[PDB]
Amino acid sequence: ARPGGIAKWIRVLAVPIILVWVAIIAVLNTVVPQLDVVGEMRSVSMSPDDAPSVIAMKRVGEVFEEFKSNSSVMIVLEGEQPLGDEAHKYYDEIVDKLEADPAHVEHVQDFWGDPLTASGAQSPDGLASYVQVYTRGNQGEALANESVEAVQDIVESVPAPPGVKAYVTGPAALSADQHVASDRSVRVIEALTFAVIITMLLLVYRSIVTVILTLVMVVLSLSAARGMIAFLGYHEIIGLSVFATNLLTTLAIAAATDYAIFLIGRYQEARSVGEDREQSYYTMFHSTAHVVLGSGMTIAGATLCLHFTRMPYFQSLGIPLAIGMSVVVLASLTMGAAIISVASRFGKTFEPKRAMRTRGWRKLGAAVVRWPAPILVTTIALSVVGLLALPGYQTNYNDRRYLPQDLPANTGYAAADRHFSQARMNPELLMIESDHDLRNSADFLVVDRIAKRVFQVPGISRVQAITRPQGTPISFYLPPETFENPDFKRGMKMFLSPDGHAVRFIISHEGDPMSPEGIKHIDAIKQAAKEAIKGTPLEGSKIYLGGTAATFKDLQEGANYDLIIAGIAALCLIFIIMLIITRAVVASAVIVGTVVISLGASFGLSVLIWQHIIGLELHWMVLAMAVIVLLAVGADYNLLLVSRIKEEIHAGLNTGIIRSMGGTGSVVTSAGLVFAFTMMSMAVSELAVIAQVGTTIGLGLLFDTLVIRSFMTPSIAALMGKWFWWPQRVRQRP
Repeated sequence: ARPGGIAKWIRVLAVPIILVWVAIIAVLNTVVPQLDVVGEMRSVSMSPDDAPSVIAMKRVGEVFEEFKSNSSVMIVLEGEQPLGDEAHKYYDEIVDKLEADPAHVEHVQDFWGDPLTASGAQSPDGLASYVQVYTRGNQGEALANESVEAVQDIVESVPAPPGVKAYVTGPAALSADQHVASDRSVRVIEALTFAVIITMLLLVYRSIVTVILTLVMVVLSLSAARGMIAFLGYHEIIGLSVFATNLLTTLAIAAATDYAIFLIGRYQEARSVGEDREQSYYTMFHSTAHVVLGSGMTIAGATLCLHFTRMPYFQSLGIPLAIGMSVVVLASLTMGAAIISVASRFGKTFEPKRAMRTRGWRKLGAAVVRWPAPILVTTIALSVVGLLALPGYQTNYNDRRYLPQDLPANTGYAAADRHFSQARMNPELLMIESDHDLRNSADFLVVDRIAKRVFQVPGISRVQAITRPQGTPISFYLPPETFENPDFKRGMKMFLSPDGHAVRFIISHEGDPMSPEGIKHIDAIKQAAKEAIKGTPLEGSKIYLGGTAATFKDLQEGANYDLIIAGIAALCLIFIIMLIITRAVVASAVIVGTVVISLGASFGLSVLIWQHIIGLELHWMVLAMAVIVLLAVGADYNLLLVSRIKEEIHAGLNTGIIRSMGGTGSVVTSAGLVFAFTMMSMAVSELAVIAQVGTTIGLGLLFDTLVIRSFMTPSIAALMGKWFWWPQRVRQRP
């Protein structure tokens, strides 16, 4: 703990460091609009540009020369009276104003305006109708969001008939309203988070000056991280998703508070022993700076490991989170060290106010070292009972239930569900692109065969084709005289390619295409079409199938494998960081394995609460987003405890554990409580996925703070003895 190294440089350059950090924070906050504005502008596609569903939909748009993007929303009309006179008119002005805005609307698939296909766009009771309009964008980008906003504005501009109401729904509408749901509760999230942290810092320190300075450090670090992320995103360097902003804000605040708590706790412990301010600061730095740096590097690397998946949301989550956490770590180490150094020499600023809680934690350490075998067994049992949630763990792929029901997309879905069957606003599009003109009598037998065979597939409730213009059935033969009928000419134009080389089918699911059963439906439809076109003068045609079910098939087929690989990479990277810091293989393995064990209890608590008490099943992204943060932060707490043990080995393996636990008990307890409660502060989010992720991470941090670091790791250390620090040389005796 001799004065020297980076600590002395920071202490002597404290004021310049603070001024430089403040200046760059101001620059990054005054040269770019804001993080929320950038995230709205730089929203990422919900699906990769090379996904089979995206390619199929763009190919359908290109062949038919209608659209070129991958965004579409459904406009549904709901009237108290049956849709009749003046309702068709209202629909007509709506579609006319839609086709007069090429900047947002690419094509309007007008089925209800055509008497041939009018019955196919109406509900059986006749009280509702819908039209699919194709907008510009890729269903998740910003451009798609302004497209949906423009469509809603156009719909609301037209005066409605006395009893007819129009809604704008669809998966693109749901994605667009995700952003507006976030940017109405993100402020509530940050306000509640700051209130919680202020209260808990007041409880921990009982000092107003210390709390104010901790808030200053946290606010400056958060502003630096958010400014860096906004600067990167605004320059189209990184992509930002809706979840990225919320997780970045909460994680930055919580991690900054944790680093401040670590530094201040070490400084105040050094002061309580009876060391002057300079030696106290030097001891704090030499004991906690590497721990904080490694703790932040673990979070940064763990979040970075998400970039290696194929899901665009997870890449948009990965790099920005890593950059934000790294900026938080620098603005914690350098800024907090400088601020502590400056403020210590201004009276009783950071001086401890109440007491230190060694005696209780020393008694707990004595209990742990006395019975290391009976303990760690209770902890393994408490961590594995969460696996009882596997027989019954249900995941939900539909984002409809994870958004407030008052959003325009949810309202439109609710209105459609009153009159139409389930998932009629999410149709599948099947295109079979041939190599010859299909507008002859022979090929319509094949087309009708395809329509009939796809309809006969279980889980398919409606197939709309040229031979079934209304989606319902009317040995087949069309006389050539039908080809000159103008009604049939319009039908072929609306269902066949302009050159006649492609045929289009609209397919509606019996159930929800969100589920993996809807994923099996895609393969069933493709196989049925391939067998239908078998042994006919149409073989070799390229089958394109696109829609919601195909999109989520492309998302989910490799998602589980990608997430497993990402988690394994995160574990490996955290283990490498622990190995670099502690220089002990066994200690690093224990640190990274205890959190893996506690993942069971975290998962059990989350699947219990959300799936049973609340009733809302866990979103299929929640575990993926939560496991990374859990592994990072639990390993960080274990790192702090293990490093403190390492500093105390010279007194003995058992006395070292006892003294280290006594030293770090209250500090790590406060840090873990702050992190967990900041994480669960997302419970007020209007994005139920965000709330689920936050509550899961908070419950996991509460569990491991109360169990793992307290009893499991110390008991493992006591059991291992000299082998805990392997292959490090161990004194092994006082």
